[PDB]
Amino acid sequence: QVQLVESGGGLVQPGGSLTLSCVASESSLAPYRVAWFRQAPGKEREGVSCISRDAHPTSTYYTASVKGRFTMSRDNAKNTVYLQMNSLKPSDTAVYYCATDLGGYCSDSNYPRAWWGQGTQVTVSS
Amino acid sequence: NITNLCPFGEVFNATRFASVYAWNRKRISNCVADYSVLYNSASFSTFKCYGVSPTKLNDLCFTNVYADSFVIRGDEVRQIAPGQTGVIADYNYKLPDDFTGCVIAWNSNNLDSKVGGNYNYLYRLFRKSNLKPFERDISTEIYQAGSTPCNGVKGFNCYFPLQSYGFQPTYGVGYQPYRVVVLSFELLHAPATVCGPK
Amino acid sequence: QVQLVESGGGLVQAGGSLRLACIASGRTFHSYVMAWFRQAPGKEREFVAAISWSSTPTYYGESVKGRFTISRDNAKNTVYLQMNRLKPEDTAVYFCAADRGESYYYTRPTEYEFWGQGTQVTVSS
Ligand SMILES: *[C@@H]1O[C@H](CO)[C@@H](O)[C@H](O)[C@H]1NC(C)=O
Repeated sequence: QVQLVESGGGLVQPGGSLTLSCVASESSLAPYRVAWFRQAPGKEREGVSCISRDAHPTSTYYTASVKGRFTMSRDNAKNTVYLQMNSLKPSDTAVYYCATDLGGYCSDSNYPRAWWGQGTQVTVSS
Repeated sequence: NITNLCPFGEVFNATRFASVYAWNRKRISNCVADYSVLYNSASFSTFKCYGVSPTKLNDLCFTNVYADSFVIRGDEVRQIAPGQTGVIADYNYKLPDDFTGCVIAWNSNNLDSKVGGNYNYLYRLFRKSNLKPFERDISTEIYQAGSTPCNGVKGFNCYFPLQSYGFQPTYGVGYQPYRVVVLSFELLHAPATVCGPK
Repeated sequence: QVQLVESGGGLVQAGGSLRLACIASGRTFHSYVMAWFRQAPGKEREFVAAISWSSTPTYYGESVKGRFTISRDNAKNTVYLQMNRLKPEDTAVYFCAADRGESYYYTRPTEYEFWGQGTQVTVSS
């Protein structure tokens, strides 16, 4: 019954930045882990980043390809999580989805996968 | 004279340490506690005491002592302190807000990591509520993370509650295994049972 | 949690005295071990002094023993560093630090959770 709307996607040149927003409605995100995923057409869904209820760097996880470039964060007052994307590559092109579930904590291996937004397209090119 | 020395060797030098979710407790009582055995050690990553100075450990008496021990990863050792949150403090091992005692840790990468990963060490990733201080939960019930019932079986949004650290020797220092010893000191309305050397 | 605000630093002549103060705010002050560290250009944070909850024990870096005095006012949420007979070698950024725990390894920066921004002390000749 929590509902998620990703926004902020669009056309960006290689090396540029973008901030995705995942805004939740109907429930508070505050007690729960939230994750960013991405899917390019033909290739299956993969995790980008996961933030836990304590919003501590040690319980926040990133996939190998984005480590050092992307920053996930949450503002519980706005019921919103962000993906700050810097140094964007062509290989970052995809639809970006946020997801949550009833878990308090991310692991490197286990991200939330119960409730999903419709997603936002990110295109890195000319 | 009989000087029953508290068996700190059996705690610090144990060949096997517990998974944090199944954390081990050893009662220390009716014995002389000689901490001078630790003085010339330098590879402990942390050695902090709460309500007592490390400098006075051989000069104090307690009504009871517990030695709790387990393995976690390096960047979780900060959660073994009063007033912490995170997956370990919330779901695995909880110190009281007013903790009296000491927390000692050391990197155990050499003994506890394996090429391919050590899957013997587990922690609880999912729980419906936070542990009370010194509470232990060794239950293995499947956790409902979604809207659909699990019926005691793994599946979509239905997770085994314990997860492995998979410790590998080339893990970042923050993901390497650390052995932890927590010494709990009681000062109840009862005779002292543990004193430093005369 | 705890915020730390240093003051009382600045410019002083070789042989002179300063008194640093750090006000700790947001949690019961007598629950915290308070410390001073100092960092010279291109150097690591070096231990200066620490003081346990009750005001005892106190600890000092070998290079400031008999010259510097750490004290705390548990009613003012303040820790002090009295610095006498200052030398050029004492020039550095001085940091207030705090932790709920008292460390056996009290000289280790990694044993203190909370850190002020630091204040410059410059001892001219
Ligand atoms: C662990 O064993 C070593 C010798 O192997 C010993 O010197 C040390 O005191 C022991 N640790 C404790 C806490 O007794």
